[PDB]
Amino acid sequence: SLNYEYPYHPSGNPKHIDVSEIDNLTLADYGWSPDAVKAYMFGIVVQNPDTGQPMGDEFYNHILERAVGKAERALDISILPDTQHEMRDYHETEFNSYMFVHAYRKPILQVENLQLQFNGRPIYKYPANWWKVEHLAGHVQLFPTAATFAPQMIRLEYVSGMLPRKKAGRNKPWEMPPELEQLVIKYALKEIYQVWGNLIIGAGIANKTLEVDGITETIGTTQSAMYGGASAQILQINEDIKELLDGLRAYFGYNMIGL
Amino acid sequence: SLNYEYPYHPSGNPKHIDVSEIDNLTLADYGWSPDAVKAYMFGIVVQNPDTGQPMGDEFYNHILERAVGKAERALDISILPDTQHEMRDYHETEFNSYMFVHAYRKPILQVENLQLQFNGRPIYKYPANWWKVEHLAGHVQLFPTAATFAPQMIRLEYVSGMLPRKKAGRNKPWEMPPELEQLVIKYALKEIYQVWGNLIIGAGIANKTLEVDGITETIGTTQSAMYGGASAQILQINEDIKELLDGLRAYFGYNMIGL
Amino acid sequence: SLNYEYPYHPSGNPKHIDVSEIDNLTLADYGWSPDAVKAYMFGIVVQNPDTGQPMGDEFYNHILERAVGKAERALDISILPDTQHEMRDYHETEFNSYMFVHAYRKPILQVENLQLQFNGRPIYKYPANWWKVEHLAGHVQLFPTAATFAPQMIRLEYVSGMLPRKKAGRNKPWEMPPELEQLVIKYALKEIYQVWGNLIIGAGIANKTLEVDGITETIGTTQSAMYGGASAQILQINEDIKELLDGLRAYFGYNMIGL
Amino acid sequence: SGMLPRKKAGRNKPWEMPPELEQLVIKYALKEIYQVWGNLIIGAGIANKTLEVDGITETIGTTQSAMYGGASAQILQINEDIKELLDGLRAYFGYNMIGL
Amino acid sequence: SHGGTTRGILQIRSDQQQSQHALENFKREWKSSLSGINGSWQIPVVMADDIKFVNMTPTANDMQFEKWLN
Amino acid sequence: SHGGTTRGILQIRSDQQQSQHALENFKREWKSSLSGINGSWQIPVVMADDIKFVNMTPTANDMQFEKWLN
Amino acid sequence: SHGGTTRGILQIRSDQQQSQHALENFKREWKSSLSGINGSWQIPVVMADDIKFVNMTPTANDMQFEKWLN
Amino acid sequence: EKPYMIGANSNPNVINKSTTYTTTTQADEQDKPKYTTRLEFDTIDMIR
Ligand SMILES: [Zn+2]
Ligand SMILES: [Zn+2]
Ligand SMILES: [Zn+2]
Ligand SMILES: [Zn+2]
Repeated sequence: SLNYEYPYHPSGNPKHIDVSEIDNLTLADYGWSPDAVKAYMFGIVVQNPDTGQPMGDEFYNHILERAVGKAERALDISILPDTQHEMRDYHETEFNSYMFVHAYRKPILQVENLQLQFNGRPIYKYPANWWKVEHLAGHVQLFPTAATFAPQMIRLEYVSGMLPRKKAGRNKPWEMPPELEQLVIKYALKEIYQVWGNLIIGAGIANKTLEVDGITETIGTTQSAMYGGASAQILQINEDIKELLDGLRAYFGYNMIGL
Repeated sequence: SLNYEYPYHPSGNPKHIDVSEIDNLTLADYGWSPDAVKAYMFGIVVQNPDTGQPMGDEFYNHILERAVGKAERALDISILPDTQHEMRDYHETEFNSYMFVHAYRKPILQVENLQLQFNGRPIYKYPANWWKVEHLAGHVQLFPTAATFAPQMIRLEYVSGMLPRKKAGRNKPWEMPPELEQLVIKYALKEIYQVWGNLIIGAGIANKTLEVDGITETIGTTQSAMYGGASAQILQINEDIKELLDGLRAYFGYNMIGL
Repeated sequence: SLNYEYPYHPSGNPKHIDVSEIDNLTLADYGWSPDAVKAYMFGIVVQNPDTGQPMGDEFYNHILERAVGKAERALDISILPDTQHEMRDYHETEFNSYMFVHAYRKPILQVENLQLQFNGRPIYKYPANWWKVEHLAGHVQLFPTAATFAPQMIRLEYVSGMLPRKKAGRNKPWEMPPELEQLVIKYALKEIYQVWGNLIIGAGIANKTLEVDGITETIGTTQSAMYGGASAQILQINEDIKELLDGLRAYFGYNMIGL
Repeated sequence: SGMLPRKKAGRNKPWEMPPELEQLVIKYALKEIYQVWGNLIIGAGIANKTLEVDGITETIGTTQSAMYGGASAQILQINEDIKELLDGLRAYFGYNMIGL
Repeated sequence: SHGGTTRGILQIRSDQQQSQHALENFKREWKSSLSGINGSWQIPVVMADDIKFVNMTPTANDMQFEKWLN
Repeated sequence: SHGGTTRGILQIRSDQQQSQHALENFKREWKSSLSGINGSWQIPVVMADDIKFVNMTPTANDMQFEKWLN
Repeated sequence: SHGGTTRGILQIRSDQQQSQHALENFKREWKSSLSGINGSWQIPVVMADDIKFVNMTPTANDMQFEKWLN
Repeated sequence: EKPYMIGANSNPNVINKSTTYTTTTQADEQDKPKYTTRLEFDTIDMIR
């Protein structure tokens, strides 16, 4: 015997996240606070030169949200916990192959419903224990116990994304590796340096020298006609992101579909 | 049993947008305000050099409308919600394939009418529950229950666009991804920098120095005989768009037509 | 006769790590302390220019955790000790080959359980003495004594990681090689130099000179319009990592999967 | 497994450590040392400087540059020797083969 | 009775690996246009950068080791 | 009765060697789509940088040293 | 009765020669997946930089100097 | 939860801003530092 909520079986598709907590989890829980960005910029402070106003957390959160979006496209991933209502077609060869299904959004934390319907009326709903999942790849497969295609025959409901990492330096396949946190940070810093590079001295000023009444000063900025003042930081960020992103793609791998 | 407006079935083509709200929705709803442009230019003020005038909000709206327009082609999309009246030809091979139809503009939020006519008279109008849609790809397919080609046999009415995203860091396939917001912003900034770059110093002046009674003032700008004043930022924006745009075409994918 | 805990056999899968100690072991045990980072930066102090603050140890730990994480992907490894609950599919060709299994994460310090189940009920649990392991490669093979595939038939529990090295200049295959220590250190330093390089002089200032009442002070830094302040060291660290990383992949070798 | 220390000058048995592995490890060590020492010659990140006070003036130009670090010359020569040293030593052990 | 019956692999070069949703829609279009006797003789069109087809098995298969059996 | 019956090797170029978990999922997809009579005639799609198939044995095998035996 | 019966050599390019332990594990995987009738028709996958197979003997062997003997 | 959006500007308009004059006072203060590279002569080489 065994005890479990009916949709969730400890074998195959163990429960990981309560549905209600999905709304509670936010960017701050994953470490994407503006503080982290500031830490990486330790010793550099950005202000509006015309005033004493530094940019507030609103901009940082806004940038970070679009950064985590950009990383979510950079690998074909779902990067925050999110419920999906998916309708999928009937392809015979995969159907005969234990009803193999490749979810659009991966990883799969857990599967709630998996039904076969004809006109909105459920023709047949599978037992919970029958269906089994592969979290990282998102494969959903069925193991029954005791024309060549049609559209939108089956109805799939599941939760996609990654849980925050619980233990230091480690992550489960259903768990966020720390680099996606860092990668999104580095994508955020690209925008920040694209802002901060303009404000060091006036605007568009490469070289200056000023002499008054026996005191003289000369300054030569990193600004140039060919490259912007922060271009060195951006170009180093790219060098790290490329290594970071190429290595991480090996954790997920290439995508394949039959034809 | 089930309750729904007759054109809309919760299974297949659930309702997403009220027809009347199509007019109401505008650029401001999606965050494409002039303030957004200014925010990315934090610390930079675009101002006439010979008089204190700053460029108004209207110019930003005008630019933003062209930024969203350029994006709508650059990835073959219809982005703002709009109602479409579409006639399509009869091709036997697709017709036998559950009446497959590839809408000219995507995504499809919802489908209102799908009828077959001969000379303007509807020969056969299908039940609502029969037809089903693929929102992102825009595939329209029919699943009936209980010469080789002709022109403009069928008639299709549908709403093309994307709704503003409801929740952070997430979007439904029928929902505007965060990247399009940033992409359209970056397109707009490419125009604004092209304007502003002429207003750094004078007109086409690279190097200057005044020496008056032993006073000395000296400036050397980013402007040069072979590089423009803002061309440092424009180049960096190209490097940014290339990463963003390529990564987003992977979300929509390549187009295909049989022959 | 022989004495041992039932899951652990001295032949094949001898015990290496107590389960409880898994929690205790941390980064400090492997020498990844902030002091290590400082030692490699002997003579350099990372300090805010406008106030006397040095960056704290917490930042180093945060960086180090991301350095070890990046390494764990860059060579497909599980490096810190952790307990794994793994389900694997039945492939006939490997199964007839003494039940060959390639663990998703390696090295395997030890194996606790290896069972075959049908619907959550263990159909057959093998004797401990039967199964044998290859620690470094993680191969699990069974040596019994006196459709063509199915999903998630078998259940595997094992501990993935490496123990801290006991003796100098030597390591067992189940033991952390010294190179990973230096490699993770060098990854961390790549981040720290990226931070510190902005704090050399001012903000994006390449060349300077003050002339006051016949006094003269003049500095020209490593910072330049096309090279960053620490980019000299970062380049040298890349040249170092390339030699180190390539030489270490030869220790683990290439991956292979039949098809 | 391993190698015994060399007993007789300029010679080694197959079971005996050739002196170059000693030197090779030294040169790998020096790579780290020069990667440290190169930073500390004058301040940090300073390529060129000149200072004039009260009729006395001094100018110094370091090996530091935006493109290369102060010890880069030593490191790059160490690499040139290690490559020769390592390629030659691989011929003492040879390539690895396994049947299949 | 066992695998290895593939004819070849159709490679399509792209800067980014297409998302699985896009590949599924690609398959839907391919099946609707070309699958089966219906639309058998038709030709698809693709506008990618470069396409290759690499053969894993010969043009025509037949029994092996016939003379050995004899 | 002994090895050497391989037809060839399918090489896929990548900057990083894919993790074994990814290769296992790759195998799962391949087996589900192509293995056996089921889905025999189908064509897979892969979007890697470059793919090669190198032949280790000829197109068709047969008995060797026949005239020697005669 | 003497050597020279090799079919060819499978070269795999790498910056470093793989350690013998790695090659032994490589052999273990190869034997478990492909050796014998079991898994005969399967195809392995390798993600190295470049692979070659150089032939040392022809496609099919037979008796030599037949007409001389006659 | 809700998406993070820029929203509207908040800075009010100011007219006729007067300069700041450092106030004379006998009280003590603390001189706000900058920590950075220092230049010095090579006195040993001067001896040489
Ligand atoms: Zn997949
Ligand atoms: Zn399409
Ligand atoms: Zn392996
Ligand atoms: Zn050997």
